[PDB]
Amino acid sequence: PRRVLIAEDEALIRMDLAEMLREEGYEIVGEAGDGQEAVELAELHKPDLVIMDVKMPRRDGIDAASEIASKRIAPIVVLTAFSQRDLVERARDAGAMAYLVKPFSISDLIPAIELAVSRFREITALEGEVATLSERLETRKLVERAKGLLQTKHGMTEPDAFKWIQRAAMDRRTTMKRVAEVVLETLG
Repeated sequence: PRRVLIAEDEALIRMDLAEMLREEGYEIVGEAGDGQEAVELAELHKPDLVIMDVKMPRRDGIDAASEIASKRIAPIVVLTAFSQRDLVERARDAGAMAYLVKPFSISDLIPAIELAVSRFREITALEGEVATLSERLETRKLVERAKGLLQTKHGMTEPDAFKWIQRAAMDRRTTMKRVAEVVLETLG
């Protein structure tokens, strides 16, 4: 991604987030102060990346994030106090998102973007490569299990684990499903 929508009601966090992003080569293409505007802007203008607070006026960050996630249009990072992180973990049934605990610096933000992007690539790949929804729902579960095994048994980060699956499937000229099934067979 390069083009970012930010949604944050606290002016200082918003300004600091914007500056962080600019310094690391992003362009800020939209700024919202509430969840309703965040949804409207994202759906109208299709940014590359959305970063939104979990708590926001009008439409809560989580509800907005779920809606945007459901449309499969962009990776989403949801900013949260440590104690509120479970709100995001619950919401991932809707699609690809990652939380980022506040307060945060760029060294925290960059890995959170990497994670949100990886998850978005996974949902995008599942939507495209798996024919039917009933298959897709179970293929998502399978790929998540295979990722887990690569993380725990081979020490990979979550994004590197999914990248491994995609690169294996591409190079071996097969599917994510088959690669994931073989990971389960081997490491499970």
